[PDB]
Amino acid sequence: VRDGYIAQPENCVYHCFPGSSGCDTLCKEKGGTSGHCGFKVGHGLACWCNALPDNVGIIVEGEKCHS
Amino acid sequence: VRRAAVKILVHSLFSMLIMCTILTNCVFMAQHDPPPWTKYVEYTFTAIYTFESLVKILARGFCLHAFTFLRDPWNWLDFSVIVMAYTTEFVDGNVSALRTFRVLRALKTISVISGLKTIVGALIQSVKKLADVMVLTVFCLSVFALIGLQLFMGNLRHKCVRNFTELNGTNGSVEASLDVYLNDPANYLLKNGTTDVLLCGNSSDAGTCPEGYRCLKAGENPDHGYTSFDSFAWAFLALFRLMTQDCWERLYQQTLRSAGKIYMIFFMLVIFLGSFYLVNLILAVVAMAYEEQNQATECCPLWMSIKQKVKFVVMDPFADLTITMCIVLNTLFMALEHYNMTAEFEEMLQVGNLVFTGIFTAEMTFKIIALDPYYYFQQGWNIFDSIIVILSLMELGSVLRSFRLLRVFKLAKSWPTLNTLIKIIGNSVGALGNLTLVLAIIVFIFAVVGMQLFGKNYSELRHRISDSGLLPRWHMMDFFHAFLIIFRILCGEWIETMWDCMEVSGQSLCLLVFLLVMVIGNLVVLNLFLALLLSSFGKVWWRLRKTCYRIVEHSWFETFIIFMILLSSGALAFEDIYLEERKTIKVLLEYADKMFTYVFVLEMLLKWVAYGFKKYFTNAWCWLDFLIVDVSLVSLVANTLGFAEMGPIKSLRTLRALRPLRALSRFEGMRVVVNALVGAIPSIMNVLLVCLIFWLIFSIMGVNLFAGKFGRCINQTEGDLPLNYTIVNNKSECESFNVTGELYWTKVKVNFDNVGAGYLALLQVATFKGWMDIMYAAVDSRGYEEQPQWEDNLYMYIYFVVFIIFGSFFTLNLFIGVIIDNFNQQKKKLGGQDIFMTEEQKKYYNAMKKLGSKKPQKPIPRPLNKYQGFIFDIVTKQAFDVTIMFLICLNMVTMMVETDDQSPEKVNILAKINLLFVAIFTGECIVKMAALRHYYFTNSWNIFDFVVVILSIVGTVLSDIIQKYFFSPTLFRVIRLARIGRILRLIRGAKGIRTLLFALMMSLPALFNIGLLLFLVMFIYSIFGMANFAYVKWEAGIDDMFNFQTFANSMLCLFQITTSAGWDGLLSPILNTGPPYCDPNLPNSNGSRGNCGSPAVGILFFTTYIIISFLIVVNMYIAIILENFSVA
Ligand SMILES: *[C@@H]1O[C@H](CO)[C@@H](O[C@@H]2O[C@H](CO)[C@@H](O[C@@H]3O[C@H](CO)[C@@H](O)[C@H](O)[C@@H]3O)[C@H](O)[C@H]2NC(C)=O)[C@H](O)[C@H]1NC(C)=O
Ligand SMILES: *[C@@H]1O[C@H](CO)[C@@H](O[C@@H]2O[C@H](CO)[C@@H](O)[C@H](O)[C@H]2NC(C)=O)[C@H](O)[C@H]1NC(C)=O
Ligand SMILES: *[C@@H]1O[C@H](CO)[C@@H](O[C@@H]2O[C@H](CO)[C@@H](O)[C@H](O)[C@H]2NC(C)=O)[C@H](O)[C@H]1NC(C)=O
Repeated sequence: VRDGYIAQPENCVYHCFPGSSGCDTLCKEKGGTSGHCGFKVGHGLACWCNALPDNVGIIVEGEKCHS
Repeated sequence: VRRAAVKILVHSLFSMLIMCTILTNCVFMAQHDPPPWTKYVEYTFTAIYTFESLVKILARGFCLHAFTFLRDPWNWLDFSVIVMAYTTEFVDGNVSALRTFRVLRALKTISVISGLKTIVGALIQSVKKLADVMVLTVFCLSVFALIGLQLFMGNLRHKCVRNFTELNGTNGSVEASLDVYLNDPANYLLKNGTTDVLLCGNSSDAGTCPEGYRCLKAGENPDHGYTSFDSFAWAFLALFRLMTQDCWERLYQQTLRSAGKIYMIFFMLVIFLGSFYLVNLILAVVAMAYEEQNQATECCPLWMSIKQKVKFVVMDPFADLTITMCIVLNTLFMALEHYNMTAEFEEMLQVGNLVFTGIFTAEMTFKIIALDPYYYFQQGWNIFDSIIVILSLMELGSVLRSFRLLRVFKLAKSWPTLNTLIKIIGNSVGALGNLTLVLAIIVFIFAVVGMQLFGKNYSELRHRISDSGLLPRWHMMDFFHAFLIIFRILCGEWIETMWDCMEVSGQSLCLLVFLLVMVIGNLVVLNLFLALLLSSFGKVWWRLRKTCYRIVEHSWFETFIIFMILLSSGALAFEDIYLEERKTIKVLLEYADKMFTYVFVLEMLLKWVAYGFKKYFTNAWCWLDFLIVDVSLVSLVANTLGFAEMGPIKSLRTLRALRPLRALSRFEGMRVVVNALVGAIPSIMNVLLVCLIFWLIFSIMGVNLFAGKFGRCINQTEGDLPLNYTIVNNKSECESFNVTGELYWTKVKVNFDNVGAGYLALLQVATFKGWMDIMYAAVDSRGYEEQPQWEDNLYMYIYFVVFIIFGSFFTLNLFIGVIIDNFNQQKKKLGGQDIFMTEEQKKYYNAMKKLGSKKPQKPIPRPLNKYQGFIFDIVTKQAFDVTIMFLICLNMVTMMVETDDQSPEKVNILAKINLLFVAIFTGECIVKMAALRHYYFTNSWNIFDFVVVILSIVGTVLSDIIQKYFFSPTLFRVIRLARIGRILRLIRGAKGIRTLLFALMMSLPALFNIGLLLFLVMFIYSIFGMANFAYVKWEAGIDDMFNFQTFANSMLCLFQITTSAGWDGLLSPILNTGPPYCDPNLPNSNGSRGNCGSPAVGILFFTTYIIISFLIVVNMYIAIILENFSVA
């Protein structure tokens, strides 16, 4: 598994909410078990989860945010 | 010896001795590569200067007295030069920069001449006046540099590079990684017909590389490396360029070719605000400063009988009218000169020449023997007339005949405006004679400074400054060429030679000297300009009539016709070369056009029956609308009843582009602005005539000097001038080698071969947009039909120098003088106070002035709380906002210290500081909201801080997302910089800047109306060109993106031209009619065949647009400066 904030397709960030319950379900949908808030500098607020396999992605930096 | 020193100091002979000393030392400094023969002349010069310094010291004759006579600011210069001479004499070590310091002596001329030192002293004060406005303009230039940085950071690095990165190069080093993609500029694409890398862009607007070439950022550097928008230094350079308009069309075209056409909005904000308004307020503060400065202060019977006989001859001269008409006829006669005159016509011209010489000799003799020889010794007018007589006589037994034209000037007696131009040319060396002398001394100093500092480098590094291995057309090795470089810089063309000098010498020194000459030279040129300016001063009939009157007076009808003319204008705008591509809209717009004709002729008949032919035709705009509807009705009736497609069918319908002209009749702004324009045509016309005659002089001179000497015979294999000395010597020689048709003897597009083509070349020279190839082919010219030698006739540059001076610096001076005169006259005749404002615009002017009252409300109420009272008392001190502004300036500097591909850790740290700064600003915002209670509603700068705080908090999140399909999303942080205006208001020292910016706010609506009329003019002319100049061959200024093939492209070209920029480059592909450039029949998407332009309509279009846009923008400047004078 890879540990980090969860991106938005393709190379972006997802978005957090004022609570650990916002994105827990999001980790369940892409293959995440844990869930709480997160912060990606330069791209903004996301939600951090763990136990994320390599089939899903994380916050990858460098190219752009493109969806 | 003390008294001797004093009595020789106050003596006036040794002062002129020193003068001649400095002047001969000047003639020696201006000499390059001097012989060792001179190595002792410098010793003599040091001897004389040291003698003078001695005389001074002895003349005071003490220790503190010698300290008093070296206390003088100027005498430090003499001390420094003598000690530097003693340095380079006694000891070596040798850096070659001390030999340059010899130019410092040329400044001693300012100390020895009486008013010279006073002039320079009074000039330095102008810099002390310009301090705050210079802070203002560097602030705006830095802001806009940040904007253009975040916008096009590393965008000019885009290159049309061949596609690469094929397969498994272990890892990616496969090209047949960055090593090749950078060292492969031969694998870049150069703009066709030039030597310039072809930019491109991701966006779906910018340039489009052809097949086999892809868009990337793997560009070594910009053109020479000095235009990139990254690295905020370079961006500040580029925007100083855009503010001085120097070659700004080049950066404009490059950027729009790389990023995308949408950014013409950025460039037009810069041009219309940065260039236009900031340059105008620089000029206005200089003008206000100089205004304050000017405010700071044989037998007796036979003898008597023949005397009475010549007196009886004298009583009836009746010659002034006849002699004047003979003068006019002589000018008209010499004007009939051209390139290919037949031998009998040359004989007739020379016969008339001799005839007029005889006539004026007869007049001179009759005058000297008839009235008085001593009077013709006295009266300077007749003196100069007799001088012209002697000169003509010397001519009759090249420039020999070129003195005849001086006879034109006696028309000044009956022509008050030509006499005003004479007044100006005289005051140039009169009351402003010492100012012109300051200018000449400065140009000399700078020419020799540049030649010393740069001649060795220019001569040794020629290989990297010129393609065909020779000298460059502009350098500083000689002194003539250095004078030419300084002249160019004085005219406004410095970036294109500063690039050369920096590619030869080095960034630091070259930048320093070229910026210095730019600033100082343009300052003294502006001072001379402004000084000259300020010195020159049954029943159903009436039933239906009532119904129709109600209709025409019904507001809904008027708004309907407004909507209709706007829709028609759009219909015009839909007339690109892609109508065959879309068949539906063809017929849709056909029906639309018929509907427009019908509704407008119906409005015509309605206005007819409502107001009657008399009260209708008594007005002007209705006459205009009548003309347009008449054109449309002729078009319609010719389209219906055949008899068309042979005469003025389309050749006549293109006047449809006059349709938008109905707008001005109705929009309250366009109407008043045009009323201000036409109301000055009787004053632009006489001055246009004065300029026409004064340029007729120079055009006849150019026919004398150059006619026929411009043809250049280039082979089709190359593309530029064949061999200087050999290969094809004469036109009669190049034809002898045309055994293969590769070679053509073609004139240069714009030449001196008539008085008309002479007028064209004079306009191109006087606008400084095109005068490069004029001067090049003119100086290269040696023989009447022989190939032009690469730099022969070099001193014919003096023709264009003297022209540029008189025909531009003085004709434009006359232009602006009479315009100020006519407008100051209009100001009193006008029922209102100031022109260019409608009633509603006037109302908004008054309301904004009532807003701009510096009386605030009550300071603050008390929170009555101990803790809140403490926070309020600590928050409401001046030092707190000083800390806040220090934070925002530190944020500015944080936003100056980033570039492209800077460093990943650097991006991380910069983002961290961004978040840290928005945190500090949220903190100050919440603390000010908790000051007492009323930050949310008290002051406007506070609510500005509030809204920018909100938007910044919103920022980062969507800033992640909107980098693409949008500009840089960090750009919105630049708005925070606008808060410095608060402390700009709350400081006490710099206060004129406040009134300056408020005057800009005051002049915004006038500029809005004038720019609206200018937009309408661009609209009309863009439709005119889209009809006319579409399909024109793509050449110097008309690219594959800047074009007339659509309305976007036409608006782009029209905008770039609006500032006179590059209009020579747009004209030059219009004019070329015929091979090899042009071709015969061509299959165009439209029936009109021929990829050429009509020279007649082309010159008409471009010249008339240049002049109209010139007048419009000068009235823009007028509104700006009249507001600046009202606030004065
Ligand atoms: C125009 O748009 C295209 C499509 O997005 C851009 O294509 C991609 O551009 C990047 C550079 O900006 C190319 O290089 C890549 O760089 C990364 C980081 O070094 C590296 O990991 C990659 O392996 C690759 O080298 C990328 O190859 C390219 N995409 C493709 C499919 O070729 C293009 O850059 C845009 N052009 C401009 C001037 O903006
Ligand atoms: C134009 O240039 C030609 C080329 O020099 C000259 O005509 C003669 O050319 C031959 C070719 O070598 C020379 O030997 C002659 O000396 C040239 N004539 C003279 C008088 O020198 C001449 O300068 C020009 N000819 C014409 C017809 O304009
Ligand atoms: C050299 O010969 C070529 C062709 O033999 C000339 O080109 C012609 O130039 C005229 C000038 O208007 C055109 O009308 C013709 O169409 C051109 N013919 C072509 C392109 O095949 C060329 O002008 C000649 N050069 C000289 C100096 O006489």
